[PDB]
Amino acid sequence: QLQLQESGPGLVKPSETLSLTCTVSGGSISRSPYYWGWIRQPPGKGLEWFGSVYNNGSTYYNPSLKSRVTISVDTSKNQFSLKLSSVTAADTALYYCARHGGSTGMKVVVIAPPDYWGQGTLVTVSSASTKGPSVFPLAPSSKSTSGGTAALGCLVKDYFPEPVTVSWNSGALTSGVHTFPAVLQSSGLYSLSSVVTVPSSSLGTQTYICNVNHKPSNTKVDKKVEPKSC
Amino acid sequence: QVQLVQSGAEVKKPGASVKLSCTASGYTFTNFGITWVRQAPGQGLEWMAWISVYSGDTDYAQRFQGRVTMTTDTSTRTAYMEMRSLSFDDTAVYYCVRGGRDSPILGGYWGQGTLVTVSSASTKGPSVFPLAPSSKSTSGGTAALGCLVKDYFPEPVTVSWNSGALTSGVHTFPAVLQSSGLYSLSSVVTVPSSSLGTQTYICNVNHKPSNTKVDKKVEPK
Amino acid sequence: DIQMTQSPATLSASVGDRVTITCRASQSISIWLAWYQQKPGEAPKLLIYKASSLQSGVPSRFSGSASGTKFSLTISSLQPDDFATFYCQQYHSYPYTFGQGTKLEIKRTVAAPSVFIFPPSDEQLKSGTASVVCLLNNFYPREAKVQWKVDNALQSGNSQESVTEQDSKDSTYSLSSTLTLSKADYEKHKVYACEVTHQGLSSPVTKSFNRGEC
Amino acid sequence: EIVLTQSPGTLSLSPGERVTLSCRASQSVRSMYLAWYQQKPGQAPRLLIHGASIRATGIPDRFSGSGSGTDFTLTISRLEREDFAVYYCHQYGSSPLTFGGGTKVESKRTVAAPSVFIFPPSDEQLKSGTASVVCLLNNFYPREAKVQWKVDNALQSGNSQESVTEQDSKDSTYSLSSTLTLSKADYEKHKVYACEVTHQGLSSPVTKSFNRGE
Amino acid sequence: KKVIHGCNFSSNVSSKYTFTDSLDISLVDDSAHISCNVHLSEPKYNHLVGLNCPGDIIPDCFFQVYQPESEELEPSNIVYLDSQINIGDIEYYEDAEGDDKIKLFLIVGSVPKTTSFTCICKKDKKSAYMTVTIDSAG
Ligand SMILES: *[C@@H]1O[C@H](CO)[C@@H](O)[C@H](O)[C@H]1NC(C)=O
Repeated sequence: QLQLQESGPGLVKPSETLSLTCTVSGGSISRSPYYWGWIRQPPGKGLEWFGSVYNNGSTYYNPSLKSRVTISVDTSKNQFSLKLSSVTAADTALYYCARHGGSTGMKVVVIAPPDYWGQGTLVTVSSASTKGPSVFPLAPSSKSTSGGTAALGCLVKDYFPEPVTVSWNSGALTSGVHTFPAVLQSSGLYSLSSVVTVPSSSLGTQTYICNVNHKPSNTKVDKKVEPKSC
Repeated sequence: QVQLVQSGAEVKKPGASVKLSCTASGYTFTNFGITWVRQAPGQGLEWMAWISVYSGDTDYAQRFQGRVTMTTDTSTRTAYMEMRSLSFDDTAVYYCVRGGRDSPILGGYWGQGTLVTVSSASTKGPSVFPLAPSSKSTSGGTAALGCLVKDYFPEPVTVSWNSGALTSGVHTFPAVLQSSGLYSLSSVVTVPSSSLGTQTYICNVNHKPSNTKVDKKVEPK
Repeated sequence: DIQMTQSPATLSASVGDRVTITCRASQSISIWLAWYQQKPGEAPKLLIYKASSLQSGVPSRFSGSASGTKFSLTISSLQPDDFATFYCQQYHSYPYTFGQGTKLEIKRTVAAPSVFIFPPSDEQLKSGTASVVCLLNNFYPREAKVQWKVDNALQSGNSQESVTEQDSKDSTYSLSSTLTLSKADYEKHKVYACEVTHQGLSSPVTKSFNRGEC
Repeated sequence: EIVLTQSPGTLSLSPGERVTLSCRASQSVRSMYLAWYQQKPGQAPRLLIHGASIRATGIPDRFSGSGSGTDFTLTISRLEREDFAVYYCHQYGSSPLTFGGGTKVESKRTVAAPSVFIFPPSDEQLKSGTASVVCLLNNFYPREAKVQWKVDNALQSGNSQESVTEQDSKDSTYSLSSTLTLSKADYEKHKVYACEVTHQGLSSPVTKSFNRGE
Repeated sequence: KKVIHGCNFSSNVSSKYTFTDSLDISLVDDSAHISCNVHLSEPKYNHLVGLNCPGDIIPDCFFQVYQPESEELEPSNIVYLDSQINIGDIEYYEDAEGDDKIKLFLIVGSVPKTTSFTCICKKDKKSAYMTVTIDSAG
């Protein structure tokens, strides 16, 4: 029941320092012989290891990062942290914290692959400002119906930076949901839609609500989608 | 990549000697031993001998003591096993395996094996006799026919049917060794009884050791 | 650094196929090679460690093998929920290094899209903007053409498309096309038509509506 | 000498089933110095396990070894078709090095009686002075089969040889060829040449016969 | 307590021995492996070298050990410790405290050539490698 949970802002300006924290629960860092590391994944590309820290505070860095990475550990909070200095647009990426082993050549060391991962946090490097989304319904109608099936959804428009999360009925409705990749509009603001197909017969009896969260803006919107009788 | 490559197949007369070689790569030859295992046709694995390339110590299974000897050439990373006074029960595949440096052990680094065949026979091409489909080789709606590949030496022969166009239902059997020292093999195929008067069937027998190629037509009755 | 050469970059296969992904290291990593499966929107998940040991709970159709420096990941019979990007990683020494990734594509039968259209909401019109959404649901293959006509005038430069990753159950795609106009432009036209071409349709289809009728 | 006994000699199962092979030593093997090997026809043995329980490099997870003292076990949790082979145990704790006699792991199917065909000698062979009579047992299971030659209802002995194919990869059956070799003079002396076959698929021993010249 | 220059992979400290290097193998998961490395460097030795393993010991240490190699350790890597250190007077000792198995040897005097060797502690699905390097004078 070890769990890793990243935290930290989603937006950083170029030349600034990116800061993230990983909170460990279900076990103690100070009692562990493992190492606590960071791995990143720029959008649409592979995985790169940034570095790790032991519970003593000893650190180990990827030399290809040219000393831009600093890692710290706080055993009294069961946390460890990442600082990446002077970021550029190339540092926009998904950042993971993970538990893993050390390096062959160390005297007494656990050799292990990253097994427990955080969920990943997206950090966007840009000079643009945060903007919360507008949530609009995609109401079901005869023009979104086929057989005993009706499609509905929500349009999540004009937000920055990524990401937003969309659930339906607070997670109770998951089957048939399609939450599309966001598209960068001409305005520099993102837009996406999340749709779901449900039984047509349920449209008068079951309420359908999209739950939209944009953490960079601290916005939470619940939009009930009203069916149309036409 | 640890690798042991053994010398090619050998045919030897009874009473003669054979020298088998095993060439190593991908590791320090002089830090390990070489272990020899033999497998007689259709039988299990039998430990035979061991040599330490590091020290020159050896060990032999009691059955092969004095008759079998070993030596190496370290500049070519080759280990040798010499067998004297070969008899007919020395016919077997002989494997070299990377061994322990200090005592007889083997592991998972095997050579591909060297077959030694002890025989008083000499190279001879086969005679190909038909196994003609008759009423005594029908089982309902299908018929069996084949070719008897008799009295050849050494192995192998290859058999195809209609120059490779007929593959389904073909069984080419392992050869058996007659008391004469020559091999004989059967290759059969099951085909529809409907096709006997209409379809032609030819076995293509190739004995490359004697450069014998025989195409034999097998007709009914 | 130890470099990991993973092959192939993309892999296309049908359900029930045997697939093999290889990874070669630039020097000895012993057997400290891990295989990860990354499904969409998820962190990479550890499948195999020490080159050949399965992580607890991994299906038996997954297996790994080695050959000194050449490592293999084999799925003995592909299933639809195997869709993911697979990564190898050496954990022998720092810095950790990953393979380039293998993106696994599932081939399946043709499936026509369900085509639905959504007029802009009244709330969006109040803010001064009109977005029209065309939905293509659960089709295969990915290639699909979606055009917009407004009062029979073909549109250009005012629509954007987005497509989902292959579904983990039926391996289909879905697509959404959004036509965006100002409120003023929207209210000057009547017919809003989404034009859809797909291999699964016997003829290109129109899904349309008249502004304000519903 | 440490004698290793593997029982049984043959195990039969289908893909997906669990395999358990046994190796019993005449005395305890020192320090679990026991190895398991796999061998397929025409190939060198392949190391699967050493130290009783250490999986060799590049061997898939589904193979595991266990045991100590005089009793050791090789387990295949879910057998795959490529696993049908002969398996040898091996001890290297005491000299001389020894091997078990082997266990054949074989594909199981429903019992199939052999199709029995008999071929009299050819006219071309008889001109040479020898007569070979061939009897074919085709596509049967299991492999255990007995062939008896009867010349004029006189059981023959010492003048026939047989050979068996490896198990067919498609239908898991075997076939057997048995040649009876006589002088030509001895062949003309007699009339009825019979091949008597006993097999589990046959309720009664079956005889296929011909009359010389008919 | 006797001082053992070596690796203690068990959860309990011995009432008889203290080990220089320790990693509780019960603290790591099945996907983990332990590497424990000991380096002796003296002109002449008078040292106890050994291992405390809560599982199986591979190979028959310290009568036999593995000679290290850039390949995966295999049966043909087994050597006699006598031959590996190349001194004739090695005393071997074994002990047991619960399911912990203790194997030791004593090395006295100088070593003609710097050498290393490995012994394995396998606990169920987890493995821990102990590698000792012993220097010659200089
Ligand atoms: C913890 O830090 C110390 C330095 O104070 C270092 O010598 C030691 O190796 C570290 N522990 C590890 C890497 O396990």
